Amino acid sequence: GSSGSSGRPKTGFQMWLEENRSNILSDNPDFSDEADIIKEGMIRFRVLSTEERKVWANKAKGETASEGTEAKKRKSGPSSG
Repeated sequence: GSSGSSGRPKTGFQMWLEENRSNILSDNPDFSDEADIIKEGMIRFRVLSTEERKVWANKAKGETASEGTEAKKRKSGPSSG
């Protein structure tokens, strides 16, 4: 029994959770394991603003973000082209 991810992309929760995790601890230092941090991140991520949700979900995607990707000669790479 092993759980994890194989070269899989990121989701809105992965971006926010990793961007809020630090904020979750600052308030509750008791959290010493990600398992406890996730259970909480979902509580705040599920109540996020109708915009924050769709947004964070679009950020993890990769496109329409601050940093973009460039492919010479419409070639293939680490980014779905």
